Formats: sequence, structure tokens, C-alpha cells
Amino acid sequence: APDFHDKYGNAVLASGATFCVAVWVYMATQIGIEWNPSPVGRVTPKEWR
Amino acid sequence: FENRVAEKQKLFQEDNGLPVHLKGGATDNILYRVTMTLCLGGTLYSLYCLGWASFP
Amino acid sequence: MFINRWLFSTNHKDIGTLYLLFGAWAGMVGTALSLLIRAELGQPGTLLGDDQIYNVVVTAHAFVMIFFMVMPIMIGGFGNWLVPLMIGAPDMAFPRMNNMSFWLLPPSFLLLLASSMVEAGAGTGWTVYPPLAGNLAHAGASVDLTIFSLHLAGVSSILGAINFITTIINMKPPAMSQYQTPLFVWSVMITAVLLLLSLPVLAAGITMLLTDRNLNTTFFDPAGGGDPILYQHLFWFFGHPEVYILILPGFGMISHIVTYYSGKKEPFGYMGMVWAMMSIGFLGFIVWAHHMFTVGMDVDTRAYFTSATMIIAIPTGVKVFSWLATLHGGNIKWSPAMMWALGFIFLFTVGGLTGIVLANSSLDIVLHDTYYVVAHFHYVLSMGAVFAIMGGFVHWFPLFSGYTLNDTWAKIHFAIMFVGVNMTFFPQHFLGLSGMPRRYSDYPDAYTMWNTISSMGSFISLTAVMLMVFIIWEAFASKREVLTVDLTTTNLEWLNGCPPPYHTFEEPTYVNL
Amino acid sequence: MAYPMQLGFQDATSPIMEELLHFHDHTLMIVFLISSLVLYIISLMLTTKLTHTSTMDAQEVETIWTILPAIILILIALPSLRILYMMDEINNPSLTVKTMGHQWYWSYEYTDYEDLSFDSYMIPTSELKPGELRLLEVDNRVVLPMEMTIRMLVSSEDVLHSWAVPSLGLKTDAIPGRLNQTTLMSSRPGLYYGQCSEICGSNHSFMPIVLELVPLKYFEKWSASML
Amino acid sequence: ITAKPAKTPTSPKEQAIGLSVTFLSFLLPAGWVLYHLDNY
Amino acid sequence: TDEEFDARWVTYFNKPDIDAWELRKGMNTLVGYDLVPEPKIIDAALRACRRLNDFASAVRILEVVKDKAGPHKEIYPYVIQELRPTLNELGISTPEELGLDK
Amino acid sequence: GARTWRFLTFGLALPSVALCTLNSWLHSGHRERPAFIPYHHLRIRTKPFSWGDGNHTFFHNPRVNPLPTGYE
Amino acid sequence: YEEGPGKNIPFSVENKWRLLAMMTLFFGSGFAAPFFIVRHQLLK
Amino acid sequence: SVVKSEDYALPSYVDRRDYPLPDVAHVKNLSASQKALKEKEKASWSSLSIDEKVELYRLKFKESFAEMNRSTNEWKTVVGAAMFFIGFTALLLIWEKHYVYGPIPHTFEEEWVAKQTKRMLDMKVAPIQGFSAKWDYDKNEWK
Amino acid sequence: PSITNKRIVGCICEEDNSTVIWFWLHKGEAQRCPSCGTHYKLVP
Amino acid sequence: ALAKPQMRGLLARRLRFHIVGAFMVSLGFATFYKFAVAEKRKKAYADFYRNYDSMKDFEEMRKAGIFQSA
Ligand code: HEA
Ligand code: HEA
Ligand SMILES: CCCCC/C=C/C/C=C/C/C=C/C/C=C\CCCC(=O)O[C@H](COC(=O)CCCCCCCCCCCCCCCCC)COP(=O)(O)OCCN
Ligand SMILES: CCCCCC/C=C\CCCCCCCCCC(=O)O[C@H](COC(=O)CCCCCCCCCCCCCCC)COP(=O)(O)OC[C@@H](O)CO
Ligand SMILES: CCCCCCCCCCO[C@@H]1O[C@H](CO)[C@@H](O[C@H]2O[C@H](CO)[C@@H](O)[C@H](O)[C@H]2O)[C@H](O)[C@H]1O
Ligand SMILES: CCCCCCCCCCO[C@@H]1O[C@H](CO)[C@@H](O[C@H]2O[C@H](CO)[C@@H](O)[C@H](O)[C@H]2O)[C@H](O)[C@H]1O
Ligand SMILES: CCCCCCCCCCO[C@@H]1O[C@H](CO)[C@@H](O[C@H]2O[C@H](CO)[C@@H](O)[C@H](O)[C@H]2O)[C@H](O)[C@H]1O
Ligand SMILES: C[C@H](CCC(=O)O)[C@H]1CC[C@H]2[C@@H]3[C@H](O)C[C@@H]4C[C@H](O)CC[C@]4(C)[C@H]3C[C@H](O)[C@]12C
Ligand SMILES: C[C@H](CCC(=O)O)[C@H]1CC[C@H]2[C@@H]3[C@H](O)C[C@@H]4C[C@H](O)CC[C@]4(C)[C@H]3C[C@H](O)[C@]12C
Ligand code: CUA
Ligand SMILES: [Ca+2]
Ligand SMILES: [Cu+2]
Ligand SMILES: [Mg+2]
Ligand SMILES: [Zn+2]
Repeated sequence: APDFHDKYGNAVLASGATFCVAVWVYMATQIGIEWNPSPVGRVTPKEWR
Repeated sequence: FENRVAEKQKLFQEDNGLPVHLKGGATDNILYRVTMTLCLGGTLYSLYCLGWASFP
Repeated sequence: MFINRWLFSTNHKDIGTLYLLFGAWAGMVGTALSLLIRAELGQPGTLLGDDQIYNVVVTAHAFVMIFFMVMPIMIGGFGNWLVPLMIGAPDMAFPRMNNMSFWLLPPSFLLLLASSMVEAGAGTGWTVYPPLAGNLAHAGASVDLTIFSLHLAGVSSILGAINFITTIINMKPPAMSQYQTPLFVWSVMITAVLLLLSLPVLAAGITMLLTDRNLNTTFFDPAGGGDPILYQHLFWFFGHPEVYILILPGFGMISHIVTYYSGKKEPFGYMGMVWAMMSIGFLGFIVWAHHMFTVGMDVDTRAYFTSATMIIAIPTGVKVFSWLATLHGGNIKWSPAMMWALGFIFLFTVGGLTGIVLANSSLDIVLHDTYYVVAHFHYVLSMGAVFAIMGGFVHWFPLFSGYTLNDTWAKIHFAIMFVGVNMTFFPQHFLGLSGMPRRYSDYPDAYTMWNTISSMGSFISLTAVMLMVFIIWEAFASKREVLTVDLTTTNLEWLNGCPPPYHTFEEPTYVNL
Repeated sequence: MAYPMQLGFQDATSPIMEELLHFHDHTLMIVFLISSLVLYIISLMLTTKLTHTSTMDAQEVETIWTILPAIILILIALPSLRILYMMDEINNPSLTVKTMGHQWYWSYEYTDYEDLSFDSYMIPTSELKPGELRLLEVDNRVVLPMEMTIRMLVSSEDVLHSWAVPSLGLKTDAIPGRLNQTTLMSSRPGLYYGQCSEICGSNHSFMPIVLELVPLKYFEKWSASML
Repeated sequence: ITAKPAKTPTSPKEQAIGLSVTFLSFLLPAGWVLYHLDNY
Repeated sequence: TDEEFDARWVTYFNKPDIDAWELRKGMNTLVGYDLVPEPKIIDAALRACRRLNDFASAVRILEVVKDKAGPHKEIYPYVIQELRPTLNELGISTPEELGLDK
Repeated sequence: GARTWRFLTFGLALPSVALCTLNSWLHSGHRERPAFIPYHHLRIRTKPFSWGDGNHTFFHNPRVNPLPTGYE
Repeated sequence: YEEGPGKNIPFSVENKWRLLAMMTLFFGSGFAAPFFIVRHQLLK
Repeated sequence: SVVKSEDYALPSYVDRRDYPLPDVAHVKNLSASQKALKEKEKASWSSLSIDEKVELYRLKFKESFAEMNRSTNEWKTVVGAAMFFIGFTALLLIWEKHYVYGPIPHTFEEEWVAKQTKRMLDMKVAPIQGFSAKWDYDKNEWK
Repeated sequence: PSITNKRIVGCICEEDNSTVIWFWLHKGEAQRCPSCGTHYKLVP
Repeated sequence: ALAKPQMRGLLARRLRFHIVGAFMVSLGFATFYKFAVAEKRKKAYADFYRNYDSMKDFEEMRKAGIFQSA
């Protein structure tokens, strides 16, 4: 007789993974978080004096 | 003085279901009620004092 | 009947239950304080707009997690429930004094939450160093309320230590030597000895602080010939033993959990485990000034404290390798409790190793008062204590309650907590090496990326805490009653059923010579 | 100073900081190896259906797992203590500078010749000049001669503070009634930053240290100009 | 361990209610305070 | 030595009046060791099952031989091969012959 | 019991001796001998010693024990 | 005194919904307290 | 077989691969036909049918080794549910960013960072390995 | 000896074993330690 | 007929093989770490300082306007 995991495990794994990636990618990239990565290879230095 | 320990052994072993802190009789009940009333009353007063001291 | 049973208890199990409820409530307070810390640190700039409040939050976080969550759960809760059952004793030696150890903790906690509500709080750090904690830089009642909180917690644990040492020495079956008691019982005995000797020294030092603040003494005030460094010595003479007090019962629980879920009758190298815990307890008294490598002490003193500190790794390693040797050849049951214990072994080892880095005073000059120290103790203490508590709680919940947890939920809980604590604390090593100070409300912009990740981790662990409450509710909601328990022949605490009757061992065990 | 996404120590400015970097590399290799070996052994113990649950003899194996850790601790302690006693060795400073901690700023006293002293406060964020560092700049930097042994003496006029400059390997607590000594030697000119490193109240986060390392002739003229 | 079946089974729907109420009990009061920080 | 260990265990199970408790104690103790028991030990245990009129325990003994081999899939078929004359004499069906490997 | 005192012997006492032996053997190198000064409170000679030439102490070490007139 | 599962505790587990309310109030009050302490300190 | 709470102090049945012969039979009570089968077991096992042999096994034991050792799909539920709750956590962080966090300091503005970067390269921040070491001062570009 | 019809026995199977083997001994036929086989009989 | 396989000490055999494997890997990691971290660092500092001109470094910083004192 099939248990909870036999009936729902595949859907819980696929849905949980899809949701987790989607919401973390959105949080990381779309709401203005300042990560302040390294300027190396990224920032063009500008005159400051 | 005389050794009256046997009379106290009889009193404190009486099969009356009383806990040891009340087994001496009515005086134990009074001293318990005084103690617990001062403790609980004092604790409520301590909370009032905190309420007072929590603001300027 | 309710007051008689729950306010006037003389029963080791019910008192244990009171300690577990108290410690669980305290953990919610300490968790909320930790989330406020990380909410401030999660973005550069100010959130609270009041760094005195930030400092109060940090100070209260530590006191709550140490004195109101870990010590009450490990010693008051597991100790009271398990020690008498594991030695076949009918209760503790001093069953009424036991109840006063419990009831001193709600008032201790009330004095701590009064300290935070009056004036501007005690923004001192949990070390409470003068002169910051003195009557000029912390004028008013907050620090005195903190001192009194510690006095009542101290009395609670001193009387509890007297209770456990007496119980363990005096109340075993007459045939049972000290070398036939379970490792958890050894772990509590050694913890109790550390408490008995260390807490009175703390009491002396905070009493001196109280008199400097209120009676015009000058123990710590150079104007009178005093010395702020004297306070540090008295504090840390207690404080190093204290960090071993926080882990030793965890070591005892891990030995039982690893043995049980390996399908073994016994841990590997029993006498080595006893030797290791007694060696750690002893060495724990002679290392305290590794908390003081930047105060200006003499080079030869630094050399001594570096060397004595590193010695602790030898008995500790014997315990780690003995846990691995207990797993070796096991019929491994991948229970939630086993997962907690395996997480413990790994995370404790990481934190112990960063301790050995810190033991080197030359490197400690650069790492002292940085996030490297915060990373070190949140691995060994924070994760070590919490993982051992969670392993013990899920292992023994059916003993205490008579009901089973949902193992699938409990494994989900473990997985979330493992992710959350590593995301929170691992990046703090980088912050420390790169020089971010601890006890800061805000940081130079370079430190933003690791603080951001650390704070995001703190929210994952919050999700785990909320799920834990749901999991406990679901167990009591569903009422799955225990039927059978494996390995009762080498786990006496289970042999009286789930839960055991109010009175156990009314007729003692029979053990011959 | 630190840079974004930094994993390890700030680059060494002083020979003693260089020594600390090589000693940290040696120690970390050991930490890595032991951490890894425990995780590996865990995974090995947990990945077989083979069983052995009878009583196992401990004494032979306990020799290995006491002796090998003792040797490892000695291999850490030997270079550790070499560095400890190298810093402690007599060096003959050219200059003594005092720093006094206060809530919440540093004062500096250069009193070998003249009574030169000044206060050093954080530049408020709203007053930073373009390109300047939030929470790190001060109004009055600690100007010092490069390539010279300098005696720093540290104390406090109120609560505990701690005077730190990570890139020089320096951290000395500032305790009222106590005069703590350390030595500073920069291999290079430039600006070297640190932050108060003992909780001293509400503005602990906001009393930084900026060293300005220049040739002796520039230091002498600056000294004269500051009287 | 072995155990009886639940004496008062908690259905998936009942678990969703308990989990939701548990989470809200932690999140709403803290959320209210943090939302109103500017006001304080 | 290996021969002395095996001989002690053959002697244990060969005791004519071995009781049910002793059979269980023997098998539950033996499977704690770092070995798959030699066919001559299993033979003696199976014949003790016969003296105790316990067919089911004989089948369970064959299962635990397979289990003690872990991932070494060659051991169980070898032991069954060596036991075939005893299985045939006593009418012991293998777990596979009873469908108890599913 | 005997078991406890054996446990202290091997688990505390002899490990202490091993650690003090390691400590000593780390600092066992010869120290540079101090300049000779003919101080009148040292190298006392009120009567010749009853051995050797009467002027050498019983466990005289030429490397570190000067005579009244200095190092040999 | 009552012995057995659900009886050796100072709270009732007779009704899972009353228990959810009691647990909500118990853990929720501990978790809320620090937020309300911060609010209190900010409002002075 | 109905297992009872009040039997806790008596030997019980277990299926454990490390305890192959448990202390009691799975089924202690026998029907008329099951009594006759236990009588038949006292004679040659060669005369028992496959069905009778299985019935004897199932009286003594609950699950076979193959049954008690079976794998499960539980890992999918655990890993998927953990990823769900970790996902839920990001919703809390989105809420905090939207409703709790105000603007970050002006020193994170792109123009500020471009100027601060040049000033860090002008004071040769971490010139041996960490930062300025990654700048080509001769070509005026990142290496 | 027992004042009831069962008592817990702990068996230290060999001198100096640290592991004690615990089991309920019931009134009736002698039972054996599940580790060493030592016989115990209840005398209520 | 099937050959008699090894039947004794399989767990012990597996442990011995993997503890030796772990030692061998530990030795390879130490060699890699010597090369990738510890030696790289020694060489970076040695190479930086070999022809380092502190006055030239100071003049570049002075002309960039970094100093209060110069
Ligand atoms: C046991 C001790 C302990 C524990 C558990 C924790 C847990 C946490 N701590 Fe910390 N912390 C300290 C002890 C502890 N801490 C100390 C001593 C300081 C120094 C203070 C000072 O500088 O003076 C400190 C400081 C400290 C800082 C540095 C602040 C600064 O320097 O400015 C940070 C920063 O992120 C932090 C974060 C956290 C986080 C996010 C958690 C947690 O959120 C991590 C997750 C853990 C949980 C969520 C706990 C769950 C447990 C329960 C709920 C109990 C359940 C009960 C039963 C089942 C019975 N803590
Ligand atoms: C559970 C609590 C706990 C435990 C057990 C430890 C254990 C250790 N701690 Fe930690 N410690 C704290 C809690 C703890 N600590 C707290 C709370 C603070 C900060 C207080 C504050 O300032 O607020 C702190 C601070 C602290 C400092 C001060 C740093 C500073 O402030 O600058 C130092 C210095 O030496 C120290 C060292 C160690 C060492 C060497 C161990 C050893 O006992 C670790 C031994 C373990 C291992 C080494 C791992 C297992 C061993 C092996 C696998 C064998 C092989 C290993 C080797 C050969 C190395 N710790
Ligand atoms: C290694 C640990 C112990 C070793 C013991 C000693 C070995 C040799 C002699 C043994 C007897 C010792 C007992 C105490 C007496 C006096 C001196 C002993 C201490 C000693 O050995 O001291 C030595 C000198 O011995 C000297 O003069 C000469 C010593 C020989 C002559 C001593 C004669 C005096 C006897 C006195 C008798 C009194 C008895 C008391 C009785 C009382 C009853 C009521 C020290 O050597 P040094 O070169 O000066 O310095 C070292 C320089 N590198
Ligand atoms: C500034 C203000 C801060 C101070 C806060 C003060 C804190 C709490 C208030 C104290 C209230 C004390 C009330 C009396 C307690 C008596 C305890 C006692 O006497 O406990 C005894 C056990 O401890 C023993 O013997 C030996 C132990 C006897 C201990 C006596 C009480 C000590 C109180 C303070 C101790 C701190 C130690 C100082 C050094 C740090 C008896 O144990 P029971 O379980 O009762 O009975 C067992 C029965 O078999 C007896 O027939
Ligand atoms: C069994 C139940 C338990 C009993 C609870 C007792 C509650 C009654 C307390 C009375 O309150 C008092 O009122 C005085 C005010 O009239 C205060 O005087 C003090 O405060 C005055 C303020 O006017 C000052 O003049 C002086 O410091 C001083 O007289 C005093 O501090 C305070 O305690
Ligand atoms: C670290 C622990 C906390 C982590 C974060 C908690 C996650 C947030 C949970 C939701 O909290 C609620 O958020 C609402 C906003 O979404 C608030 O409504 C506020 O905003 C609404 C929309 O503007 C108004 O209708 C309401 O009146 C107003 O109080 C409400 O008070 C608050 O309880
Ligand atoms: C970031 C940290 C993440 C933590 C990850 C948590 C992983 C969750 C594991 C749950 O998955 C299950 O695990 C069982 C064990 O709990 C397995 O038992 C199977 O495999 C075992 C072999 O070790 C046997 O003992 C069992 O009998 C057998 O059923 C089962 O098949 C599997 O679905
Ligand atoms: C007479 C009386 C007898 C007591 C008795 O046996 O009941 C004696 C015995 C010992 C006496 C006590 C002791 O002699 C010591 C004290 C002597 C002082 O002179 C009077 C008080 C003093 C405290 C005495 C009071 C009283 O007279 C006692 C108590
Ligand atoms: C003698 C004592 C108890 C033995 C017993 O009575 O069972 C045992 C228990 C733990 C042992 C110690 C631990 O195994 C750790 C060390 C292991 C080394 O191989 C010898 C010294 C070492 C320090 C051991 C000495 C001694 O054999 C100890 C102290
Ligand atoms: Cu000054 Cu911190
Ligand atoms: Ca902030
Ligand atoms: Cu310490
Ligand atoms: Mg400090
Ligand atoms: Zn026995």
C-alpha cells in the first residue's frame, strides 16, 4: 500500500525546488538589495580629488 | 526540662493525610498564610515598582 | 491539586518538565533578540537609530541563551528527568531544594527583563566590564538589576550542583560503582563540580561591582587604587569553566544518542570518555586568561595560556574519535536524533578548531574582539549546545510525553536548521579575518556582502524555530502512544514506560556483586 | 583597510603582520585537514551495511589518537611561540606616541620634544568628501614616519577602549590608570585604518583610527605645523 | 520505537491550520513592531 | 584462531538438548561479529532448529547470512551452495524459494 | 579504590610528568655564563675543602663555576 | 495525581485547538517580548 | 497481533536485522488450523507445502528481511519540504526589505563607489595580493 | 526478593564491566541475563 | 560451483583500505595547499619587496593627493 511519500514525494520535491529557486532569485535580483560585490573587473575608477 | 520528643513523634506520625508543613496544627496554617500573603503581595508590589521605574 | 503538583513539586520528573518549558520559552526570547541583532546588521546604516539599544539587545541575547535557555534545559531539564532514572534512584537527594533551584529562575529572568525596561538598559556586553558597567558610564538601576539576575541564577545553579553531586555519589544501587554509571550521569557530575567551584567566584566579582556602583568601594576604580583588569580575571575564572559547563551535558547526551542509533549496547572506550570529560573539566580552570591576550599581560604569561589552552584538544579529540568509533560497525538508524548528533560532531569539531586558532595569542591579537570569535563560539557553543539539545529533545520526547513526533517533520526541521546556522555563521569567519569588530551596530561598507548573507541565514533558522513549535503541537494534537522501545537493556531510563509513573524505583533495582 | 568580499587578513603592512599571515596559513591547513578528515570518517562510518556491534578494545587506538594530536599541537605551538617572542624582543624605538581613548574619540600626544596633542574624531557620513570611506575617516590622522620603530603607549580617560590597526597586526586595550605599550613599524607609506575594539558604549562603532605613514622629513614638518 | 496509530489524527488540512497559526503567532507581532519603527 | 572460533560455535549449536533461548542467544550474539558465519556453523544452527521443531527460525538464519554479507553479493549464494545437502535432508526452503526476498 | 588511584596515576600524574619533561627538554640548552666579578660574598674560602686541591667545590662544573681567581 | 500520556504536564492536551491557542500565547509571548522592549526603549 | 501499552515490561516482538530471532513469536495465539500446522512442523519439513512454510514463517515473524530493510521515498518529501520552507524564508526577507529597511547610505551610489575605488587604488589598498595588486597601474585597467 | 510480581535486575556480567544490562524479572520460571545468560528467579 | 569468498573481517578490511586512502589524500591536499596558498603567499611578498621603492610609492601617493601631511 502506497504511503504519503510514494503518492506525493515527487511533487513535493519538484515544487519545493522550483519555488525555492524562484523566490531566492527574485529576492536576490529584483528588490534593490545592495550586495556590494568587489569592484575588481566591475568598476571603472573615477577622479575623486 | 523533660524529654517530650515521644509526644511530638505521635503528633507528626498521626495518619491524618496532612503535609509536614501543616501537621503541627492551626498555627502552621496561620504562619503559611502570612508567609504566602507577604510573598505574593510583595511580588505584585515589585511589579508595580517595575511599571513605575520603566518610565521617566 | 494543580498548585500542590506544579508550584510545590518534590518530584524530579515534574521539576524537569518545568525546566524544559522555562528553557523553551527563554529560547524564543533569545531567538527574537538574535533576529534584532541580525536585522540591524543586515543592511549598512542604522535600523534602530539607537546604538545603546543595539548594545542592550546583544547583552540580553547572551544572558538569555546561556543562563535561561542552555543551562536550564541541559541541567535542570534533561538532568532532573534522566539522572535519577539512569541510576535507579527514587528522586534527587534534596527533592524540595530542587524545586527552589527551579523557582529562582522566573525571578532571575524578571530582573533581567526589568534591567532592559528601566533607564536605557545594560548595554555592557554579557561580560559587564567596568568602567562601562560602573555608576558613571551606566548610571541608574539597569546594571544592578543585571547583577541581581546573575546572583539568583548563580544560587539556583550552586544549589542544583550540590543536589546533582550528592545524588550521583550517594543514590546509586549499592553494587554500582562510579565506573558503571552512564556517560550522561558522568557529564552532569563533572558539570556540577565546575558550577560549584566557578559560580562563587563570579558571585564575588559581581558583588564587588555592585559595591563599586553603590557603596563607594573602588575594587575596579583606579582613583581608589583598584584595577578594571581584576574584574576581568574574576569574570573569566568563572567564564572559561562556564563554556565547558554549557557543552559537557551535551557531550553526555551525544554519547547516548550515537550509541543508541548505532544499535550498540555501549559507547566505544567508556573509561577514555570519563577520562576525557574529567581532563576537560580540570584544564577548564587553568586557561581563563586567553580571554585577556590584548589587556597588556607579560609574554611568558601569554606563552603559558596559549600552551595550556591547546592541551584541551587532546582529551576533546579522544571524545570525537570515540563517537566515530561508536558509529563504526553500527546498524545505523537515520532517526532525526541521529541527524542532530552527526551535525553536532561536525559543527563542534569546526568550532573547536577555530578555538585552537584563537589559543595562539600572536594571532589572537588580530582576531580578538572581531567576528572571528563570534564565529568560533556560535559553532562550538551556539550550534553545539543547540544541536545536542535538539537531539536529546527528539530522542527523549516520547519518554517524557508518552507520544511520538512525526519523524518526517523532525528531519525537515533538522535540514532547515543546518542550512540556516551555517549560512548565518560561516561568513562571520571572513568578517573576522578581514577585521570587522564584534559589538558593532554598523560596519564599514566593505563588510556589507557577508553581513547581508549572515542576516539572511538568521531568517532560515527562524523558520526552523517556528516549525519546531508546530512539530511539538502536532505530536500532542495527534496522540500516537508509545508501544515498544528498543535497547532498554542498556537504556534504563526507558524501562519504566512512557511516560514513567510519578514514583519510579519505589522498589529499587536488584544488582548483585 | 578591508575590501568587498574579502575572505582573509588585510595585506601585511608590518613584518610581524607578514609573520602572522604565514603562521595563519600553516594553522589553517591543519584545521582544514582535521575538519575534512572528521567529515570524511563520518561519511565512511555511515555508508556500509556491514556491522560489528560486539565490545571493541580501545587501548591500542587511543594511543594514536592522543600521540598524533599532541604532535600536531607541538607543530602549531613551536612557530606560534617563535612569533610571540619575536614581537617581545627589544627594538629601540625612535619615537614615542601616546593615544588616549575617550567616549567617543581618540586623542594623540607626541611629547618627546614639544607638547603636541590633538583629538581624532570620525568624519560624519553627511560630511564625507567624495571617495572617502564611511565610518573610517577621521578629521585628524595619526601622522607617523614610515620605516621607523615607533613605541605606541595606550590608555583611556574614561571606560575601556582598544586601539587596533589590523594591517599592522596591532590591538592594545586602552585601560584607565594603565599605560600599555606596543611597537609599530610600517614597511610602506600610506593610510592604515582600524576601529575601537572594546565595547565602550553607544558610539563604540564610530571612533576609528587612521595612521598616515610618510617620510621622516614630512613627519618633522607636520609635527612643527601642529604645535 | 513502535507506537499506536493516532488517537486524534491531525489531517493535512488540520496541520495546515496549526502550521499557519503557529507562524502567524511569531510573525504578526514582530512584523507590527518593525513596520512601525519609523513611528517610534 | 579462526578454526577454534568456528569449532566453539559448531559445538554450541550441536548440543543435543539446546533450548529455544540458547538458539536465539547464539544467533543474536553471532551476528554481532565482523564475519559471515562459516557454512559449518550455519549447518549446526539449522540442525538445532530441526531439534527445536522451528522451521521459521531456520529460514530467518538464512536471511541473516545474506544480511551480514552487506554489499558482498557473492557470499550468500556460496553459503547456500555449501548448505544444499543439509537443506535437502531437512526440507529447509530458502527465503528465495518462499518468495520472502520480495 | 585501587582502580581510582591507578586512573589518577595514568590519567593525571604521569601525563603531568610527561608535559613537565617536554617543558624542561625545550629549555635544556646552555645559558651564556656571566662575566666573572670577584665579589667577596661569593667563592668563600675560610678553610680548604677536604678533597682535590682544597679550592674546588664537590660538584665543581668548570663551564659555570669560577674559582676565587676566575674561570679555569 | 493523574499518570500517563497527557496527564504529567501542567497544560491540557484534551482539545488540540485549545492547546494550539495556549502554545501560540506561550511561545508567541516569549518571541514578541524583545520587539516590545525595543519599542519601549525607542518611545522614551 | 495487537500490541498493548500494559505489555511494556514483558519481552516484545521486533524486526531488526541485528536481532534476527526476537524474544517472542509475532503470533502467539493459534487457531485450530494453525495448531494442526504446528503439529505438522514436528514431522519432516519435506512434507510441508510452500504455502504451509510461508504460514509458519508469518506466525513466527512479522516482516521478512527484504520487507524490513526496504528503501522509501521519504527523502523526496524531506528535501522538497525543506526547500519549500527555505523558499518561504525569502518571502519574509522580501517583506523586511520592502517595509522595514529604508535607503542605504549614499556611499553605495555608483558614482561614490567609482571615486572610492580610485582613491583605494591611489592609496594602494592591499597592493601585495588583496586589491591594488589586481590593478594594472601601467595599462590603467583591471589585470 | 520483591514486594510485587516483577523487579528490575541489573546484571554486571563480568567484574569491571562498565555496561550494566537491565531487564524486568517476572514471578515464575527463572529468566536469564540477555548478555551473559546468568539465571535470576523472583522470590516475592 | 562458486569459489569460497572472503567471509571474515570485511568491515575491518574496508576501514583499513579507506583510512590509508584518507592519509594518501591528506598528503596530496597538503602538497596542493603548500603550492596554491602558503608558497604563493611567500612568493607574492618576496616579489613585491625585491625591487620595492618606498619613496617612489610615497611620491605617487603624494601626487594623487591622499595625505593630510604632504
Ligand atoms: C547558547 C548560546 C548562544 C546561542 C544559542 C546563540 C544564538 C544566536 N546568536 Fe548569539 N551570542 C551569544 C550566545 C548565543 N547565541 C553570546 C554569548 C554572544 C556575545 C554577546 C556579547 O558580545 O556580549 C552572542 C552574540 C551574537 C552576535 C554578535 C553581536 C555583536 O557582536 O554585535 C550575533 C550576530 O549575528 C549573534 C547571533 C545569534 C543568532 C542569529 C542565533 C540563533 O538565532 C542561531 C539559531 C539558534 C536558535 C534559533 C536556538 C533555538 C533553541 C531553542 C528555541 C530552545 C528550544 C528548547 C527545547 C526544544 C527544549 N549572537
Ligand atoms: C560550548 C562552549 C565553548 C567550548 C566548548 C569552547 C572551546 C574552546 N574554545 Fe572557545 N569560547 C566560547 C565558547 C566555547 N569555547 C565563548 C562563548 C567565547 C567568547 C566569550 C566572549 O568573549 O563573549 C569563547 C572564546 C574563546 C577564546 C577567546 C578569543 C578571544 O576573545 O580573543 C579562546 C582562546 O583561546 C577560546 C578557545 C577555545 C578552545 C581552544 C576550545 C577547546 O576546548 C576546543 C577543543 C576542540 C577541538 C580542537 C575539536 C575536536 C578535536 C579533535 C578533532 C582532535 C584533533 C585536533 C587537533 C590536533 C587540534 N575560545
Ligand atoms: C643529589 C641529591 C642529594 C645528594 C646528597 C649529597 C651527596 C654528597 C654528600 C651527601 C650528604 C649530604 C647531606 C647534607 C650535608 C652537606 C652538604 C650536602 C649538599 C650537596 O651536595 O652540596 C654540594 C656540596 O657538597 C659538599 O660540599 C660536600 C658534601 C660531602 C660532605 C658532607 C659532610 C657533612 C656531614 C654532616 C653530618 C651531619 C649529620 C646530622 C646528624 C643529626 C642527628 C641529630 C653542592 O655542590 P657544589 O659544587 O658546592 O655546587 C654545585 C656547583 N655546580
Ligand atoms: C542579594 C540577595 C541575593 C540572595 C538571594 C538568596 C537566594 C535565595 C533565598 C534563600 C532561601 C533559603 C531557604 C532555606 C533553604 C534550606 C535548604 C536546605 O536546607 O536543603 C537541604 C539540602 O541542602 C543541604 O543540605 C546543604 C545546602 C544547604 C543550603 C542552604 C541555603 C543557601 C542559600 C544561599 C547560598 C549561596 C552560597 C554562597 C556562596 C556563593 C535539605 O534538602 P530538602 O530537599 O529541603 O530536604 C531533604 C529532606 O530529606 C530533609 O529532611
Ligand atoms: C502584603 C502586601 C505587600 C505590601 C505592599 C506595600 C505597598 C505599600 C508601599 C507604600 O509606598 C510607599 O510610598 C511612599 C510614598 O509616600 C514612598 O516613600 C518614599 O518615597 C517618597 C516620595 O515622596 C520619598 O519622600 C522617600 O524616599 C520615601 O518616603 C515609599 O518608597 C513607598 O514604598
Ligand atoms: C524578525 C521577525 C519578523 C519577520 C518579519 C515578519 C513578517 C511580517 C508579517 C506581517 O506583519 C504585518 O505586516 C503588515 C504589513 O504587511 C502590517 O500591517 C501594516 O500595514 C498594512 C498595510 O499598509 C496596514 O493595513 C496595517 O494597518 C499596518 O499595521 C502588520 O501590522 C504586521 O503585523
Ligand atoms: C542540509 C542537511 C540536510 C539533511 C538531509 C536530510 C535527508 C532526509 C533523509 C530521509 O530520506 C530517507 O532516509 C531514510 C533514513 O532516515 C532511508 O531509509 C532507508 O535507507 C537506510 C540505509 O542507511 C536504511 O537504514 C533504511 O532501512 C531504509 O529504509 C529512506 O530510504 C530515505 O527515503
Ligand atoms: C538546670 C539546667 C538543666 C537543663 C536540663 O537538663 O533540662 C541547666 C543544664 C545546663 C545549663 C546551662 C549551662 O550551664 C550553661 C549556662 C550557664 C549560665 O550560668 C546560665 C545559662 C546556661 C545556658 C545554663 C542554663 C540552664 O541552667 C541549663 C540548661
Ligand atoms: C587507567 C585508566 C582506567 C583504566 C580502567 O581501570 O579501566 C585509563 C582510562 C583512560 C586511559 C587514558 C586514555 O586512553 C588517553 C591516553 C591514551 C594513551 O594511549 C595512554 C595515556 C592515556 C592518558 C590513557 C591512560 C590510562 O590508560 C587511562 C587513564
Ligand atoms: Cu571606544 Cu569602543
Ligand atoms: Ca543596519
Ligand atoms: Cu575560555
Ligand atoms: Mg576585548
Ligand atoms: Zn549478565
